[PDB]
Parts: sequence; structure tokens; C-alpha cells
Amino acid sequence: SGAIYVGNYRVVNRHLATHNDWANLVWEDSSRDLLVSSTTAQGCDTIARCDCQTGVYYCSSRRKHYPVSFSKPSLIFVEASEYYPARYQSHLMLAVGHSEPGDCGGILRCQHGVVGIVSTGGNGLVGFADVRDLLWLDEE
Ligand SMILES: COC[C@]1(C(=O)N2CCC[C@H](C(N)=O)C2)CCCCO1
Ligand SMILES: [Zn+2]
Repeated sequence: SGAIYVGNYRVVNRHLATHNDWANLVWEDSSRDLLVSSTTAQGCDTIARCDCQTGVYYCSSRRKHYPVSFSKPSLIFVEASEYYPARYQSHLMLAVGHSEPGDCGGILRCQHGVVGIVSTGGNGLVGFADVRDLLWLDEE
């Protein structure tokens, strides 16, 4: 589990969104595994606006932050799970690292701020849903 709290927005994995998130919905995209809801309190996270390919992510199943090198956001085939059929997930970045069920939502960050959140795992790989192109998260 986990979310990004920027401005008056809460960014979560779409597959982990709560009823309150759907009742206060700002934007959602199944192909990216992302959903954004509105919040009453202002958040403290800042979004990175860059092309970094190195950063650090939080792995809840290890209670540890790991430095990683990651691919550029791309269209990647993800195997069937209990949340989605086998499909192409867009704006996904892969790295070598531990990610098991429960780790979705952990933040990936670089020197500029938050880059994205854990969205996929298994096989010694971790995949992150990028948020750096969502410029509107910085306003309103
Ligand atoms: C932390 O990821 C959890 C999981 C995963 O990759 N899933 C399951 C959750 C949805 C993910 C997706 N974005 O399509 C795919 C569990 C299934 C296999 C090991 O990793
Ligand atoms: Zn950066």
C-alpha cells in the first residue's frame, strides 16, 4: 500500500483505490494503473520534472529503501494477476529489485522529487507507474 500526497491530490494504484477515492475522483487510467482523488489537507510530496533513470524506492516487504537504475516509461506486457488480465501497461518503468504482493504504492524518488509508485513485481523485477508527465498535479 501507499500513496503520493501532492497539493490537494492523493495518487494511488488504481487497483488499490478505496470507495472514498472513487467518491472524490479527479482522474483514473486503467492502462497506467493510476487513480487520483481529492484531499481536504495539503500534502508534502513534490513531483520530479526530469528524465532521471536512477533513484531510490521503498519496499514494504523488506522495510527498506533501495537504490535502483530503471528504464524509461514504456508500454510493457504484464502477466495476469487477480487485479488485471495479461495486458500492456503504459508509462511503466522496470528495475531489478524485490517487489511482492503488498509492495504496490511504495514511492520511487530521484534528486528532483517523486518519480512514481510501485505497480508490478515478481521474478526479481520491480515496475513503477511514472507520474512525471502529469503536470497538472502541480496546480489547482
Ligand atoms: C508488487 O506487485 C504485485 C504483483 C504484480 O506484479 N501485480 C499484481 C497487482 C497488479 C499489477 C499490475 N500493475 O498489473 C501486477 C502481484 C502478482 C505477481 C507479483 O507482483
Ligand atoms: Zn530526477
